[PDB]
Amino acid sequence: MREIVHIQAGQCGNQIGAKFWEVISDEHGIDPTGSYHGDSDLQLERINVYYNEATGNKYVPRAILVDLEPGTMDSVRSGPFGQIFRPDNFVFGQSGAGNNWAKGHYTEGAELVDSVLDVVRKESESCDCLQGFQLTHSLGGGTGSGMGTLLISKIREEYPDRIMNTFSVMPSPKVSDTVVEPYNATLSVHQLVENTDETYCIDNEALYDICFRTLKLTTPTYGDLNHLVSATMSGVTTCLRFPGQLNADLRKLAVNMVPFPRLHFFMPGFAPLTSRGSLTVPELTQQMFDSKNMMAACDPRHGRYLTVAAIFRGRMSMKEVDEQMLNVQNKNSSYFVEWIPNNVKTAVCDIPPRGLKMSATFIGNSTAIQELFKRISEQFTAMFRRKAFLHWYTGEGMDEMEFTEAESNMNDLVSEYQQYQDATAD
Amino acid sequence: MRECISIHVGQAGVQIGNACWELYCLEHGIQPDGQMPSDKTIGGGDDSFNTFFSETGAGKHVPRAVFVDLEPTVIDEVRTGTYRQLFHPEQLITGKEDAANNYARGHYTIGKEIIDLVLDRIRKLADQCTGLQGFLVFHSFGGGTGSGFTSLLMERLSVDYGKKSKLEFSIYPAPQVSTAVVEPYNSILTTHTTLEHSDCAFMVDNEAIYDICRRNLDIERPTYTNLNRLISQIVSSITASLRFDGALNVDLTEFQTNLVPYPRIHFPLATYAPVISAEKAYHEQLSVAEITNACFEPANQMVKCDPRHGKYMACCLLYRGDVVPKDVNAAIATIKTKRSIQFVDWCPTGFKVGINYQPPTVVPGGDLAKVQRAVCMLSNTTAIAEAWARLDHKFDLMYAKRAFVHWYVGEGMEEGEFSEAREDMAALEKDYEEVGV
Amino acid sequence: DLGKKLLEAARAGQDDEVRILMANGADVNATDASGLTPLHLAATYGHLEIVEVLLKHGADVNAIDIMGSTPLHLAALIGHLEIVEVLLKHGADVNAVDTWGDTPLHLAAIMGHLEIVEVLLKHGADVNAQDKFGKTAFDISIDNGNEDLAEILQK
Ligand SMILES: Nc1nc2c(ncn2[C@@H]2O[C@H](COP(=O)(O)OP(=O)(O)OP(=O)(O)O)[C@@H](O)[C@H]2O)c(=O)[nH]1
Ligand SMILES: Nc1nc2c(ncn2[C@@H]2O[C@H](COP(=O)(O)OP(=O)(O)O)[C@@H](O)[C@H]2O)c(=O)[nH]1
Ligand SMILES: COc1ccc(/N=N/c2cc(OC)c(OC)c(OC)c2)cc1O
Ligand SMILES: [Ca+2]
Ligand SMILES: [Mg+2]
Repeated sequence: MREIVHIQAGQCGNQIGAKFWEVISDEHGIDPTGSYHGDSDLQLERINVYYNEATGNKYVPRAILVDLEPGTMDSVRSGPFGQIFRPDNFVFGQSGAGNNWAKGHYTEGAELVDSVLDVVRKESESCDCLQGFQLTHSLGGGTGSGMGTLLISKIREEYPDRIMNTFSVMPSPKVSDTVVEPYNATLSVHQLVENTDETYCIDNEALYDICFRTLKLTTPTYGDLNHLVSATMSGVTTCLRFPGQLNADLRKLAVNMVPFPRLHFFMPGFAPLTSRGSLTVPELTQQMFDSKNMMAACDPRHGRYLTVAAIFRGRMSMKEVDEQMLNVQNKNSSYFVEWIPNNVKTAVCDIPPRGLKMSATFIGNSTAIQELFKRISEQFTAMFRRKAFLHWYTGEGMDEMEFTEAESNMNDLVSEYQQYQDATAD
Repeated sequence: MRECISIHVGQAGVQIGNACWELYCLEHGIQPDGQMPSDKTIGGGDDSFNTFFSETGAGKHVPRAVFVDLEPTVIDEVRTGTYRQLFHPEQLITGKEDAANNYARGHYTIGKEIIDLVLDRIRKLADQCTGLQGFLVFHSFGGGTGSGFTSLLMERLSVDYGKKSKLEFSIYPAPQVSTAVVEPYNSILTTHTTLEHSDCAFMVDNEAIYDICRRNLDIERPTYTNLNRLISQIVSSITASLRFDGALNVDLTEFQTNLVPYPRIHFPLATYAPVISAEKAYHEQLSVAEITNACFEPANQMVKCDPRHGKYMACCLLYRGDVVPKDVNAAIATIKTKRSIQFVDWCPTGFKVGINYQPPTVVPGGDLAKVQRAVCMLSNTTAIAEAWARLDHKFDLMYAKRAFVHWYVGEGMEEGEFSEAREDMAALEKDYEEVGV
Repeated sequence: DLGKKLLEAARAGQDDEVRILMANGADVNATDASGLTPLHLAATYGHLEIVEVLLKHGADVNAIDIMGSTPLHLAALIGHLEIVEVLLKHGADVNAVDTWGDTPLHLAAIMGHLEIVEVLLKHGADVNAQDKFGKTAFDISIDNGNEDLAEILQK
């Protein structure tokens, strides 16, 4: 358990993936060339989890970039860190998908899944002890959603014992008012319930409400949204990139956070809420369990917590964190399931993120996440009842029975969250 | 002289075993390179410390210990630690992927591709012995390796060493220093499968050691270092009879004879006193009567339970230091009648006493202060059924909804084993009730 | 049949082909297998030019399909703001109810078309209109916690 292969698919995948490689490379002290310019150690003890050694004091990210649109090929290179990626990992097709989930999963995407799987091979053989895979993408589009889920199922066939972890971006009309996104998202959630071990549900709906209402951003841009995304991805992977004990196993995370195989959709949170260019222990533990700090548009006070994981970063008293965490579980004792004893894990890390002396990263498996799936299932039903734009998908091989099966599975997923939300122990 | 082989499984077994062997060398006067200057016989001997230490031709004293873990992170610290020269290099066996806190991975899948190698290395240590009497197995309850792999190893040793004894030092899970939510599961699974292959098991409640560090040692946030240092102090008091001269528990069979009245109820309760912080070097010296009184206080026990709830079946007192046998009998006679010490109807109602006149050894860097006399009480009481009741409750809270179960079934294990293990624990609690608790 | 070619012409947005067919007597109010008129498709696919020309040539602005969908239902669902105002200007029923009990205000609120929601309210959209599950447009904003949508419905 050590190496991790990162894959970013589509425009949103490469957009939020690039910001991930720019923030963590600064923490470990990595320049765009790949050299180590850090003044303190511990930045290279777990560096090989996300990087390799390319000879010459060089560290290259274990990243693979894929998008049907060749425009993203130039967008990544033009970035500040768009030169540390390897030219052998860029995989880009001819034409885009046009928000068609069928073009990513059955036609255009299938005509490129073998090109990506070949570079995942030479990357897997470079790993001494691979522990899993990582994928960033959105569910509203056609490439990152249609081809992303297909690539997940293909890598799983060749690596059945490896962990599949994804950072999925939920669609929202407040950021993108495209009416075919509820189609592609529903068809993707149907795939993520089966072929993934843990999915970080990042909701553009929640990201817009944080920038517009809490950060006073009248017209939030994708850079404003991705600032919160890059801050969350760095925190949820803190125990993977720095010592701080607690090992660094994706499977140990899944065993303790996923009580039922279909309920592997996590709700992330971050505190404090900072802007792009712009506390104490009782404050960090307070905002973490606040609905305004959740990266998914759900109120955790509407459901019950099955499992919870919190990561604190910076110099702080481990004794005081134990007091506040054990106390929050009492003021909100009715919001944790009683049939899972000791269902809250606390972790502290020495190195805080840049520009902040202290931080906190919340990872929750709450039943309140059904409010997110209820939102998309309603938009899916409103469009599917009128058969609107359904010929965009039936003309690419896919047929009508998959839309109903995808709809029947998400309502079953909501039924399972409500089932375990009302369960008592007695 | 009958050799004993120690086996350290998993992270908790390796780190505790590493602290026990450091303390063993300080008690026996053995240097980190294995040199024992006080050993007049070079190349061998019939001494009582040879049960734990073999001797090479160059006077090197190598422990009869095996370190096993499915991942190399913990054992690599032993290969680079202070005693990197002490242990046999081929007796530090490491895997590639750990059991991921899953009993099924440690027992059925991941643990099965190294069990044959561990047995061959254990065979090599047994071929050097002239009168092997048994094994000492250190492991945790909650870990995937400490529960899954240990239950597999104990099964194998019963077939390859059917006439030898097997003692356990188990780490009982505590919510303060727990690493997994499924640790109640793993603890029940390994207990059921090992209950038949274990002659005697000393459970170490991590919450007991945690509270002792906070109260007596003034350690605000006890770490694994603070816990294992106190645990190694108590483990040495238990195995001192095997390593030195004496007349109480001189071999592994006597442990089973004096402490285990019936095969299934082989979980003695250990109590240790006194525990004084190293910040007080001029503390008052507790008498024999005051340290013997402390053994009957539930705050000094290694497993959280109330012995006044249950009844005793056996009691052994192991003293260390300046202790006159006249004062023990006097201390016994008072703490025999001034307390509510109830023995069962079918026992001699007696206290076995063994005295070692060398004071306890403290390690440089530890939290304990030097004492002129200490005592470790080994008692088998039905009150220890409280530990099984607490563990079976958390097991039942999760298994009623089948939470986290799919992780175990997906690794070669069948869901029917969950029921068989819980049914066996219900019979164990009933075994303590048929005696009185 | 020129009506079938008129259905396909309004779908793809061919302004020239719609005029040639109407000049030869094509059925402007023709329907497909599910009852969709050329005005339904032009409003569905956002062809504002065809929508206006059809309305100038006897197209029923309130025609329903087999599922009771009016051209305003589809324009509000897909989110064509310019088409919605033109339909309302030609006598479209802002409170038309389809077979599922939904109104044009329901579909615009569900899909998050806040601009259309504001336009429909100023033309007399019934905020008390319940669907086949008792839900109104305001109930939809509260069930999913749409604060931007809830404030609009409290004008
Ligand atoms: N007293 C003490 N307990 C420990 C120590 N290390 C781990 N534990 C306990 O062991 C339990 C988990 O078992 P581990 O030994 O860590 O896991 P493992 O045996 O290596 O098996 P894996 O799951 O494969 O890692 C936890 O409840 C810890 O409290 C230690 O150094 N001292
Ligand atoms: N948070 C966030 N969301 C994005 C970003 N870029 C695109 N999206 C979302 O992704 C959806 C479009 O899918 P996209 O990934 O661009 O299509 P693809 O190129 O086929 O993968 C839209 O609903 C956007 O809201 C980004 O940089 N950040
Ligand atoms: C309900 O109880 C528990 C919940 C979560 C627990 N551990 N969680 C982690 C989290 C991690 O990163 C976020 C890890 O880093 C990747 C991680 O590596 C081992 C573990 C532990 C629990 O006992
Ligand atoms: Ca000798
Ligand atoms: Mg381990």
